[PDB]
Amino acid sequence: STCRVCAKYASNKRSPKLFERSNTKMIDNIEALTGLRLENYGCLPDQICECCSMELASAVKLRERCIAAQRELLLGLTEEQRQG
Amino acid sequence: HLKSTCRVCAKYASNKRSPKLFERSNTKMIDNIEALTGLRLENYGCLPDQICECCSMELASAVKLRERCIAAQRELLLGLTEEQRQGI
Ligand SMILES: [Zn+2]
Ligand SMILES: [Zn+2]
Repeated sequence: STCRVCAKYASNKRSPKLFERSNTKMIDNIEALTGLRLENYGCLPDQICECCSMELASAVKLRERCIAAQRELLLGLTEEQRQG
Repeated sequence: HLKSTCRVCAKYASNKRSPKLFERSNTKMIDNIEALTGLRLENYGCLPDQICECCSMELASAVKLRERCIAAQRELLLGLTEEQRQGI
């Protein structure tokens, strides 16, 4: 019934389970975004809501696009322009 | 192309609707980009110096989620009784 990521209502049905040894992707993406390793505790929620899943997928895509774009722009340059 | 390129996605950017990253009004965006990616982007004459509209929107949305997630972990910990909390 509660989302571990935004602490609001979920569904306990259409809310994916964060810790299900296969969406370790989600926990990885959360740590990459926030610098927090979320741990499975009995007294905390174990679910992510659909809205949080979607925004997380979007933020990861932008992060990867941004890193790859800095390498692509670097290659577009002449060897001289390459500095710092 | 430099004038019409997004520094964040390397694709076309509308000059007039692309905020200039390295100006005082936008220093928060360089920090948001570093929080998201781990990269501190730098102002060089030979690299684009604007963020396109599409990148600005997705970046704003990524920041909101980042902050909500950090604050949600605090709020769940306070939502516990002291005996529950002794766990973390
Ligand atoms: Zn949520
Ligand atoms: Zn862009």
